[PDB]
Amino acid sequence: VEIPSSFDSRKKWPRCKSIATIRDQSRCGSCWAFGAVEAMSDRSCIQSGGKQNVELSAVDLLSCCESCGLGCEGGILGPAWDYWVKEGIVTGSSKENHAGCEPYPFPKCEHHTKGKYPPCGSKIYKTPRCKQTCQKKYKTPYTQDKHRGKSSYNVKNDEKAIQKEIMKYGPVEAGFTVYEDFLNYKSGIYKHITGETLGGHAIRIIGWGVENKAPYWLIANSWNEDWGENGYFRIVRGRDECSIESEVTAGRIN
Ligand SMILES: *[C@H](CS(=O)(=O)NOCc1ccccc1)[C@H](CCc1ccccc1)NC(=O)[C@H](Cc1ccccc1)NC(=O)N1CCN(C)CC1
Repeated sequence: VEIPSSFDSRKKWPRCKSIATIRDQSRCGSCWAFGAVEAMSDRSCIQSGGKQNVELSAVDLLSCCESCGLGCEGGILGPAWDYWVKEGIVTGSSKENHAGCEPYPFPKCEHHTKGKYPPCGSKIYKTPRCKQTCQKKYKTPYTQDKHRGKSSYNVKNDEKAIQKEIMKYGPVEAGFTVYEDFLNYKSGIYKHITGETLGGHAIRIIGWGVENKAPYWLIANSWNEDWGENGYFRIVRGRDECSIESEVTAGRIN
């Protein structure tokens, strides 16, 4: 199939509201779990033809996966997708929406940026306990509410492979290196110019494009809609910028 110069998963599958959803990790290094459950929500809607249109629970994955790392202190992308395949993940919304089996326990906050929510600040919440019980008003049994993948995999470190993967099966999760200057992103096509290495971040790549011939990936962040470009950012595409093409992970429901 031919690779178009631009592609946006929202435009290909507008019936799948999750693709346009911007989540908030709050004061927790749960990015690894957010990029996973977000892409899994998108893919479940895409690949099921809408029979599974759910918002999967970040807290179920964050709190219960034992092979996924350190919870709010950082996690591992491959095992997150394997957990979805082997154990499954229940439904759950933001704290503010208080919907689904296991809604997120932590409130929206601003991630080194201006807006109406309280600043996230420096403190990191303790990883929630693995409870495996739905909220009181949610009447579907926890075990019955589990949504499972069929397979998971790493995507090849190759721009065209990543493009084809997205177009065919939907958004992917990806890891990239956070340098200091990323925390001051407001708009544009990000690349590392200044600042030392801080750590890594895990996000959802939903498409790609070009601006004045400069290629980029279109990424949904998990720092709420006030951050960046309405919750999204763009980053240089095709030069493994901040290792953005090096840790791409996804999976399928069928
Ligand atoms: C999610 C990133 S974030 O919380 O939104 N913060 O943005 C990056 C940042 C900024 C300042 C300092 C450090 C990082 C989390 C943050 C985890 C964390 C780091 C430092 C202090 C508290 C919490 N990042 C991860 O979960 C990353 C994901 C990733 C994997 C591979 C390649 C790129 C990204 N993974 C980790 O941080 N892990 C991996 C597993 N080990 C066992 C723990 C650390």
